[PDB]
Amino acid sequence: MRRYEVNIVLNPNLDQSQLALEKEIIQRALENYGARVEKVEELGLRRLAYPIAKDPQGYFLWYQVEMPEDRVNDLARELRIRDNVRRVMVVKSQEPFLANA
Amino acid sequence: PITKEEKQKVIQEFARFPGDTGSTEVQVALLTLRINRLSEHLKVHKKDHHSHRGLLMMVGQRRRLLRYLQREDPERYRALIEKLGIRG
Amino acid sequence: MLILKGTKTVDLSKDELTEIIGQFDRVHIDLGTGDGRNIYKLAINDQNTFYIGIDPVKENLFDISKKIIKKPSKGGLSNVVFVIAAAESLPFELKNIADSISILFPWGTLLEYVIKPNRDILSNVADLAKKEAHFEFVTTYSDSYEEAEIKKRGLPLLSKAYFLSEQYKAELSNSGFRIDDVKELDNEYVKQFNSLWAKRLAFGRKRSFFRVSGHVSKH
Amino acid sequence: PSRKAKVKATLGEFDLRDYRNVEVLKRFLSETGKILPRRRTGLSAKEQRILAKTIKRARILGLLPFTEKLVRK
Amino acid sequence: KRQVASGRAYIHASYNNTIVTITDPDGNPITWSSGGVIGYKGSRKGTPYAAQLAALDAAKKAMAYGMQSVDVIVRGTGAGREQAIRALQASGLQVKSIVDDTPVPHNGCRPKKKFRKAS
RNA sequence: GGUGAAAUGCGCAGAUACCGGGAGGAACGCCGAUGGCGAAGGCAGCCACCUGGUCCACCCGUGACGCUGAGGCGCGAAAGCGUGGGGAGCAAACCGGAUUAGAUACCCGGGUAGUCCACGCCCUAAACGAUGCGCGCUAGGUCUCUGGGUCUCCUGGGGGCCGAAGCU
Ligand SMILES: Nc1ncnc2c1ncn2[C@@H]1O[C@H](C[C@@H](N)CC[C@H](N)C(=O)O)[C@@H](O)[C@H]1O
Ligand SMILES: [Mg+2]
Ligand SMILES: [Mg+2]
Ligand SMILES: [Mg+2]
Ligand SMILES: [Mg+2]
Ligand SMILES: [Mg+2]
Ligand SMILES: [Mg+2]
Ligand SMILES: [Mg+2]
Ligand SMILES: [Mg+2]
Ligand SMILES: [Mg+2]
Ligand SMILES: [Mg+2]
Ligand SMILES: [Mg+2]
Ligand SMILES: [Mg+2]
Ligand SMILES: [Mg+2]
Ligand SMILES: [Mg+2]
Ligand SMILES: [Mg+2]
Ligand SMILES: [Mg+2]
Ligand SMILES: [Mg+2]
Repeated sequence: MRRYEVNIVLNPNLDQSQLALEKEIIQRALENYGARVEKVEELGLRRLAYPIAKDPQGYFLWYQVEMPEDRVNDLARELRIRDNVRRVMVVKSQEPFLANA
Repeated sequence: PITKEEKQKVIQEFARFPGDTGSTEVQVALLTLRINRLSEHLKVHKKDHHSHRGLLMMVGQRRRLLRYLQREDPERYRALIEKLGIRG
Repeated sequence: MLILKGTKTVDLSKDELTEIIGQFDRVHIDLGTGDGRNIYKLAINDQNTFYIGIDPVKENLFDISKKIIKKPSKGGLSNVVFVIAAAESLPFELKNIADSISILFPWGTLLEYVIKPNRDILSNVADLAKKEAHFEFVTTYSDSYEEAEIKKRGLPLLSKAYFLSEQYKAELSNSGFRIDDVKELDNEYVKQFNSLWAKRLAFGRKRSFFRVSGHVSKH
Repeated sequence: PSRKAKVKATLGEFDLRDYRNVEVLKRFLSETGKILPRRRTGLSAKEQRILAKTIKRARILGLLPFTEKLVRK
Repeated sequence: KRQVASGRAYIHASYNNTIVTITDPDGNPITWSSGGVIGYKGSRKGTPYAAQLAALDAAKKAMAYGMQSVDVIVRGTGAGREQAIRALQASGLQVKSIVDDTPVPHNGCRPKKKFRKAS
C-alpha cells in the first residue's frame, strides 16, 4: 500500500444533516476501496479564488489514507459521483520539502 | 514495481552463498524478474516503445551473461536455465 | 480495347463500355489526347457528357489517370476513360459511338492524316462517331521556323485560304467530314483551350492558328 | 531593476510542498494569478520548480487563482 | 430614461477601431459608441481622436440615463486606447477605476497566419 | 470587420461592443531558463497507475563476463495512404475581394482535404552538432543543472562560454 492525501470540496450550502450524509458515503466509499483513514482535517468553509459551480465558496475535507494504489483511481471515480462533491484530488503523501530555513 | 522484499527474496533464492549479491546466477535471476514484469507491462501498452528498448537491453545483458556462464561452468548454466525457466 | 487504370493498363469490352455510357446522354471523344488535360477540364465542367481520350503513348496520361481514380473530394472523376490506341488501329468497340469529337494540335503521323488528308484513316476516325456528330480540328505550323517539317512530311503552308479550297473540302467530303466553319485565331484566343501545347504555343511567339469544325456526314 | 524585496526573504521557513498554505503560497503570485519569476521569488531553480506544482495544485482546489484583473492602467 | 447613475464603461481598443459601451452596475448596456458611430468610416475609425470622440459620445449619451460614476474596463490594445480612457475621465463622469481585463488564452486556438510567426 | 488605402463579407430575421447559461473541439498562459529528459525522431496544465533510461555515496558481491557491429529486427518529425470516429480554431485545393501592365502571388473575406482519436500503412528530412561508437592521455578560467563532502570550496555526472599545448 501507499500513503495518500484525499482532498474533497463539496457544496457550502449543506445543512448539518445533508452534510453529514455526504461524509457518510465518503467514509463508506473509502473502506470499500481499502482506504485506511490515518487521519483527517476539516477547514470546512473557505472563500475560493474563483467560483466553483457558480458558488464562490467551498467546504473542505482532508483525509490522509493508506490503501492499494491499484484502486486509487477508482476510489476517486466513486468520490466524484456525488452531486455535492465538486472537487476531488488524491495525492501521494510527500516529505515536507522545507525552504528558507 | 518490485519491492525490496520481492527483490531480496530472489537474491537470497539464487545467491551462491550467504551474502552473494552479484553472482551471475543472481544477476540473471534479477534480470529475468525485471524482464517478465516489463514483458508483462508491454503485453498491454503495445505503444510504449520507449520502454520496449529498455527490454531489448535487459534481454540483451542477460543473454550475454548467460553466454558467459556456459563458457565457464557449463553445469551451473543448465542449472540456472532449468531453474529460472529461460529459453522457450 | 485498352484503357488506363492508374499507371496500370487493363482490357475493356464493348459490353462493359455500353453499360458505362448508358448512364450518359452524350459521349465526347478527344483523339490524340496527349496529356489528358482537355478531357479532365472539360469533364470537371460537364458531368452530363462521357469523355474518352485516345493516345498511343500511355505514360503521358499517368498524372491525369492517377488523379481521376482518387476520391471525388480530391479531384477524382467517374466520367473519364483513357484509351490506348493509334489512328491506324482504333478499337472496333468505339465504332459509331461519339456525339462529338476533337483533334487538337496533332503532330507527326496524326497531323499528316488531318492535313494531306489521308482518306482511309480519317474515314476510320469518322467511324467512331454517330451520323452528324460534331468535330473540330485545331492546327498551327504556322510554318517557316518549324521547317525542317515542311521539307520532311511535305505539308500545307497552311492558310485559311488552303482550308477553304475546293480540293481539301472535297477530300474531307470523301472521308465523311462536312466543313461547316473555318476560323483563324490569335495567341490570345488560344489560351481558352486548356491544354499542353495550347498553353506552350500561346504564350510563346505569335502564330496563326486555325480551327476547322463541322459534322460527320459519311453515315 | 527588480530590487524591491525577494519574496523568500520576506517570509519564514515554509514547506514548499504544501499545496494548502494559501497564506504563504499567495505570496509568490503576481498582481495577477501569475507565478512570479525567480528574479522576484528569490527561490532557486529547484525550489522554484517545486513551487510551481504546488501553486498549480492549489489552483485546481480553488484556493489560488489562475488569473486576476489589472487595476489602474 | 431610467436614471442609473453608477455603472461600467467597457473600452474595447483594437488596431482598427475603438468602441465604448456603457453599462449598469451589473453588465447590461445603456448606450454604445465607436469610430463608426461617429463620422469616420475606414482607417480613420481607429485613430485615437476617434477613440476620443467615441468615448465622449458614449458618456454624453449615458449622461441622459442619468449616469455619473463609472468603472472603466479596458480590453485589448490599439490605436489610441488611452485617449478613450481620458475622454471619459474628462467627459464629466467621475471615473471610479480603470482596469485592464484584456483576454488572453493559456494557449488554446491556433491563431490565423497573420498572428502566428511567434513562439 | 478589414487595409497602404479599400473592397468582398457580416448586420434591422438586430450584428459589433456588454452580462449570464450551455454545448463542443483543440491547445496548455505565468513558472520557463541562457533550464531539464530521451538513442534518435522528439517530449512541457494538474492527478493517479503502469514503465524505460540515468547520476551520486558505500565500496559490499561476480571476476574480463569487454568494445564495435555487415546483414536482421525494432523505433523513426511533417506531409501523405486505408477503415472508422471527431471537427472549435487553422487551413493546400478551391470560391471571392483588392493590388498589378498581367497577379493563376504576396494583402483582405470565405473554405474542403488535412490538422485531433483509434487501428493499420508509409519511412522521408537542413532526421543537424551538417561532427559514427568505446577507451586512454593532454593548462586553466567562468556561468549553469543535478548528487556527495570535512559545504566562503573540494569532488562526481550533465549543459554553455573563453582559452594552454596542439590541430586546421
Ligand atoms: N498516329 C497517331 N495516332 C494517334 N495519336 C497520335 C499519333 N501521332 C501522334 N499522336 C499524338 O498526338 C499528340 C500531339 C501532342 N502535341 C498532344 C496533342 C493533344 N491533343 C493536346 O492538344 O495537348 C501526342 O500526344 C501524340 O501522342
Ligand atoms: Mg425596426
Ligand atoms: Mg457569453
Ligand atoms: Mg459541433
Ligand atoms: Mg544525452
Ligand atoms: Mg529538434
Ligand atoms: Mg570489493
Ligand atoms: Mg575471488
Ligand atoms: Mg553494439
Ligand atoms: Mg501525421
Ligand atoms: Mg486519415
Ligand atoms: Mg476521415
Ligand atoms: Mg485566406
Ligand atoms: Mg498512426
Ligand atoms: Mg513516420
Ligand atoms: Mg551540496
Ligand atoms: Mg563540466
Ligand atoms: Mg596556440
